[PDB]
Amino acid sequence: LFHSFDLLVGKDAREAGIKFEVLLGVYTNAIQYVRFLETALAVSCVNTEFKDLSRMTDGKIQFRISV
Amino acid sequence: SAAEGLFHSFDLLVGKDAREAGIKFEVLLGVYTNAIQYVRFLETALAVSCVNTEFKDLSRMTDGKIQFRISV
Amino acid sequence: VEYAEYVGAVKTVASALQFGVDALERGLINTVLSVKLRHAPPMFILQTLA
Amino acid sequence: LSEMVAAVSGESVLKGVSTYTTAKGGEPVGGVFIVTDNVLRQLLTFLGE
Repeated sequence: LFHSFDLLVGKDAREAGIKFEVLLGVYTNAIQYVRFLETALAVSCVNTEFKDLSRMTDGKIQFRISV
Repeated sequence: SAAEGLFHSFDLLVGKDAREAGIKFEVLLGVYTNAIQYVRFLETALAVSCVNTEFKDLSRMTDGKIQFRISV
Repeated sequence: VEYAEYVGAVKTVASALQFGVDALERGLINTVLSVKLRHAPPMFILQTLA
Repeated sequence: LSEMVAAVSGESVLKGVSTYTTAKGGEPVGGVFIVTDNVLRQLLTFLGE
């Protein structure tokens, strides 16, 4: 019965053992497990796995704007 | 609470084949101990002090009688 | 779960049965001893009358 | 000592098999007497055996 209740209570069934007492009902919560690809504001940001931020120590980037 | 001293073995999930939420019903098992010693009337030493008869219909009898005739 | 109810009721009914039987046996030994006590004169009278 | 054993050993829930048997007779051990060394050295002489 899902557990290890044999040596705590003993071997005999007439003196000791387990028995059903109460059927209780509680309500578990459900939480919406959001992810970044599942939500819709991943459209605005193309997201790649850089996998180590420490490589770019320079805080600026060069844009080559050609008109 | 009523879950203050009981183990629980399993739950009852209401038709949710891939969900762990909702209304859960748990079997709150209980421990029990039958602290008793099996004594019989014929197992004590008091049974020497009586002669016991299995009289299956004593509610039907209303009175008893034994006559002792002493020959002095 | 109904099998967990069924043996949980069997273990209650057979227990109350064997707690009605041994209650009757202890009642029997109690009333035997009370019958013996009702027909029990003290020792300081049977010391002389016997 | 026997009055202590009679005063302690009574109704107790959650029982089982005869735990802690000895070697000579094989009987169950009823209880244990924690004591100091002076009373241990004395109570193997007042009892002897």
